[PDB]
Amino acid sequence: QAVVTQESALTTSPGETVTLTCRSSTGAVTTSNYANWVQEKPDHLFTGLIGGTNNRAPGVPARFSGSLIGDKAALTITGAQTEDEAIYFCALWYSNHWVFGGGTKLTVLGQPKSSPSVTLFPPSSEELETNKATLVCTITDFYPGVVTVDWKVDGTPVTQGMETTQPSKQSNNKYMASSYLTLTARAWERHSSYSCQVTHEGHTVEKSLSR
Amino acid sequence: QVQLQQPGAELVKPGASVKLSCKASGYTFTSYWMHWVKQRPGRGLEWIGRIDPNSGGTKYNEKFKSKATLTVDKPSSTAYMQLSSLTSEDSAVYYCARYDYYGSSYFDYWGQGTTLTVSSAKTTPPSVYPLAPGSSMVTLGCLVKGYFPEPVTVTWNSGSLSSGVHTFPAVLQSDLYTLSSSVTVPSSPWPSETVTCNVAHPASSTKVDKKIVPR
Ligand SMILES: O=C(O)Cc1ccc(O)c([N+](=O)[O-])c1
Repeated sequence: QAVVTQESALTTSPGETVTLTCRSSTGAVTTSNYANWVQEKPDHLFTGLIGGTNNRAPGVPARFSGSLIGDKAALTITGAQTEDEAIYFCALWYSNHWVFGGGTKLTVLGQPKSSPSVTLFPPSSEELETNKATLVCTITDFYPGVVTVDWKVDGTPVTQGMETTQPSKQSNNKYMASSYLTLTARAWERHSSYSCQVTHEGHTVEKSLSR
Repeated sequence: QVQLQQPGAELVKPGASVKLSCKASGYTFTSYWMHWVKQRPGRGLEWIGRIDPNSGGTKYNEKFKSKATLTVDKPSSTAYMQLSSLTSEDSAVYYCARYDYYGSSYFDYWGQGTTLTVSSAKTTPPSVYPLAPGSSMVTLGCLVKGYFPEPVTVTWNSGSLSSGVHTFPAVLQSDLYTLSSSVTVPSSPWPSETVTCNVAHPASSTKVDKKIVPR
């Protein structure tokens, strides 16, 4: 019954000093919340880093340290390394429940940023025959691996029927993701233009389909 | 050497229950508490509850009180968690994590998590649909929609087109999965020379090949 907030994503470069924060919705984070820091690396790999606000888990590099900065818990990576690129969650204790934040995707640039390559394919012909039409929006080669996909059917944000894959690491260390917009053989015919909009590290690419 | 072992995947029908396991090795089972966590791919971690393998005492998340049951078997060093009345919605990955309660207060070691899939669906083969453009290089793709279980294998021109091929992860939609694959080919090769995506779905001994015809 408390809500833990963390920054969504942050980007740094090897050698830098970065600070992730953890806010509680009910007040200051104190040493009674026993703030915990956990790291999720690709392949569903969890490691605990900090426990009790500031105790560094054993075998955790000394570049990781925990503390309280004002009313929040904070994790500072002093001299970030490329291996530090992962998702960091914080957890706070509330007398008898643990509440985990939403995670902070940390990117530690081990290569230049890269703009996505967006592709939109309309419903195939043999599909409308199922009286179903799926619009596919393909997004690859982007880095940092965090994008925002927005569909636009006839000019109005589409806030339903859209499913987006979580970015997966390609072999080049860039990411790919795919968004599907599922309609009815019907809905398809009723509308005019479809748009897949991808926002990536401040720039937007819009792939438009003109039925 | 501390380790927490969990099975990789479980498949149960909606309405049943599952007993997930977490077998500890490498430390004194009883000196640490054991916790269970739920992860919905891409929505965050949710604490379920914790158990003291010493006394068998638990603390639950009020939200899971009637869904989860923690138990421990001291002799075999395994913590277990039962989940009842499962529904499609319980599908997620469930991790077990050790908590140094008596020490420094961290969830130090974690299990690799167990992926539970609750589906009423039978072995079903994908329906492959060609993904041709509509307007230097050109991208093609193919949709492998509504199949079950996982996985499907996608190849382009039986393997010749092995470079610049992207096969996306699948999304479980109404008990059936969906996947996509695209290949980038010189704009010269296409549509001159044909491109076929070869989808293979083992569970259902299926082999589908679809030529991507311009249109
Ligand atoms: O480590 C601490 O002091 C915090 C704490 C206190 C009581 C608990 O029951 C607990 N837990 O995880 O179940 C954790």
